[PDB]
Amino acid sequence: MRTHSLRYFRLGVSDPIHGVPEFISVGYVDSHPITTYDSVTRQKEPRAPWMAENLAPDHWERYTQLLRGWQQMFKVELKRLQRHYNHSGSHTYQRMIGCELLEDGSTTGFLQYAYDGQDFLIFNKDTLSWLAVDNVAHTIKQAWEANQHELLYQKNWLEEECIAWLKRFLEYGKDTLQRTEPPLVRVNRKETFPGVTALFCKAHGFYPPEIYMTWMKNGEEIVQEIDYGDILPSGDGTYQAWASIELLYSCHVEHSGVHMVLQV
Amino acid sequence: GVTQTPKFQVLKTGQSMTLQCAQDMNHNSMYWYRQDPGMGLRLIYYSASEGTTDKGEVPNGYNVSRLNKREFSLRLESAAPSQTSVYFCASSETDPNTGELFFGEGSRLTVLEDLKNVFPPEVAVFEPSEAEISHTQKATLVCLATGFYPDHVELSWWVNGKEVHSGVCTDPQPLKEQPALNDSRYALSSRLRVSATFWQRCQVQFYGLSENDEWTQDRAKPVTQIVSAE
Amino acid sequence: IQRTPKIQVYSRHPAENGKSNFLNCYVSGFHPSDIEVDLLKNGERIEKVEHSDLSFSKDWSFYLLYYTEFTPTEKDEYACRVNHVTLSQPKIVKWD
Amino acid sequence: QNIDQPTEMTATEGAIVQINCTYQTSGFNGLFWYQQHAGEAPTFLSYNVLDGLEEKGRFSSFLSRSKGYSYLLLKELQMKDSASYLCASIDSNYQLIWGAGTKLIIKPDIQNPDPAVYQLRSVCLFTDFDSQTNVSQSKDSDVYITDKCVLDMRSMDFKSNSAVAWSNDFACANAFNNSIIPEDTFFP
Ligand SMILES: *[C@H](C)/C=N/c1c(NC[C@H](O)[C@H](O)[C@H](O)CO)[nH]c(=O)[nH]c1=O
Repeated sequence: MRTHSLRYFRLGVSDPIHGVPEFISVGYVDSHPITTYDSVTRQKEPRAPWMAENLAPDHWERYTQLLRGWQQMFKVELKRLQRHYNHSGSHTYQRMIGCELLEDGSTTGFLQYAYDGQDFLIFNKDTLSWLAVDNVAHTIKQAWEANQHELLYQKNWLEEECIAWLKRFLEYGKDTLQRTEPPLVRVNRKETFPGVTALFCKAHGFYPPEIYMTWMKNGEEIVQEIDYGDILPSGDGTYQAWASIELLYSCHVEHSGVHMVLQV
Repeated sequence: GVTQTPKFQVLKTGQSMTLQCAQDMNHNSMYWYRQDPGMGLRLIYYSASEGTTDKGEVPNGYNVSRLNKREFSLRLESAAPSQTSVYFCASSETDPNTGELFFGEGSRLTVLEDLKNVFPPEVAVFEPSEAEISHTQKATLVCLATGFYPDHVELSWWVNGKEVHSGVCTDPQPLKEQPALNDSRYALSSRLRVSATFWQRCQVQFYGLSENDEWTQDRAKPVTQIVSAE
Repeated sequence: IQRTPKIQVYSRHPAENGKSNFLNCYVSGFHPSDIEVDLLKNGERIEKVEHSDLSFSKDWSFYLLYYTEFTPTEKDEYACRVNHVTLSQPKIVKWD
Repeated sequence: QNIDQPTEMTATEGAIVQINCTYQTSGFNGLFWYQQHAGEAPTFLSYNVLDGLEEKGRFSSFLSRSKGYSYLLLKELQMKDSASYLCASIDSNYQLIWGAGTKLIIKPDIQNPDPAVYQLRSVCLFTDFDSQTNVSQSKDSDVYITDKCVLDMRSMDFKSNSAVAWSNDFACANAFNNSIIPEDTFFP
């Protein structure tokens, strides 16, 4: 297998703008949304068909109750953060928990929090400590660190339970997450500004999104400014990317263990 | 911490019933359990945070209401003899709980077809044998609370207006006076041992009927009472 | 610290006038979550616009994908109108 | 799925007892141990999620996540340790699955046994026997026999075992005939 990941996000907004829910919590297996919950629906629903098919009502039933409580803790934890910072108006609270099951069988785990879209607390599962960015984060840190049971549980979840779910979902969504759709690469040459010749290496219709693209001169890497295009969703479950140079040259693409070379 | 009422209750099949639970600790999660002999606690209903409740393992015959952050009341709409159990109300800071789960004192609820077999106990005290006093130089008093139904009793030993515990032994379970019978009445023994020179009151608290319980029998209404022997 | 949305307007397949395609508008890198997105045809809002749910980035920002089925023509000018707390006036981004 | 622990365990006061608990669950988010005295509310003893042994005085909790098992170790046993011990595991859906409980029975160390059957005042008392002997129930439904009970006379630092037999034919000599009593049992 390639590198796969599980993640759950939480967003808490104080004093929202009529339409914006007070709380939203979304799960992903890689680039794919898998679960959704919000303060409006007050329910955990699937965001992938293979999630709906492989999880019984008892799973959605339980986690729905769990999320209502999580929603409540977020409201209180955000209010208290604002009280420390002496902040009025609308402010955001965020959380990200997750794990990666690496190509080589090795695993990683993350749990971090943010206030106003900026790093607030960052959990260290190796030292069982919280990394505080300021003195407000430091007060929450001292408090959180007092409950050794919760820290140990958080380590066990990230290290064991998380990877276990990720492995379940990978199987559930095997046909989607594990497939490989090779890229359609092309090179475009154009006399732009008088003299300047711009070469475009454009790739499309590939899955997974992770692609590597570079330009090389005579065989060696370009000691010139390569402009890179973002890996964007095509909207059909496939992705598109590019890389340009200002000019022999050859475009190099690696995607899903296959190397590609396009000379000019 | 967790205050749950009542400690005991006698119900007739089909009677409504409400068990109260309240917590001082500012906990968000509250739970209703039943403890039956031979099996692990069974969750009836739970409240993960104020503003939500959900079915447990055994929700049939029950409903709950998370009145506020502090109260979580259970309700038996039409009592059934299957509902004869010990109800435990519990609370914890949050759900999921990786901390201490706080339990209420418990509620012994007994459901019957009719109340015509509810009887308080007869309490009798047996003085130590002269043989034991001369052979061990110790004196064992014995107490028997017999013919009671349901098993809603609390035996205490009283030496000179003050309750005692040292030298005391009450059976942890009562014996069934008629083991073959479904509604067997109960018997419970206790022993208080003192020295021969110290020898030279048994109080049973029965939890039975209340004012609201209608009684249409010739014999005396088996209400909550203290039965003694000296 | 408020971050303004990065707007990218592109097609599903390499565009060709007269060939049926999909026009995508990928709004990303913004903070806070309150965004307003519409796909325009010669200035007018397209009603048949399917979009993604508000999605989450590891850097705490958010992203979305708004898309419509379209047939590019020489005559026709497509664009993507976005509004956010960072924007004083909605930003119209023309498709190249 | 299934949490299993022994129904009952018996050990002698002053000794050590290890109560085992195996969890056969779909996922694992922590294991608990609760103490429950006869007719009382359960109380938190420990919570274990990671591997290892944790001492809290005379009580210790151990967990092996690989082996899908944990134990409760009670050292220097006291009569007060006579309770039920409930273990409970958290599955991947965060739901507590409780075990049926282990009734711990502690046998007192009877330094001077003096078995005897005494007649009080329609009641027969079997007293001062060693924790080794066992009291069996009644044959005739007209006769009632209570199991062994342990009383501690804290002042005289003395513990003793007692069984009570009462009836409405019934004599003291015949009272405990359905039980294997010591050969040296005193009959006054
Ligand atoms: C369906 C399983 C949705 N879950 C969900 C979770 N689950 C992950 C984890 O159990 C949770 O974050 C705990 O609090 C970890 O200690 N997390 C989340 O934030 N949102 C969800 O929708």
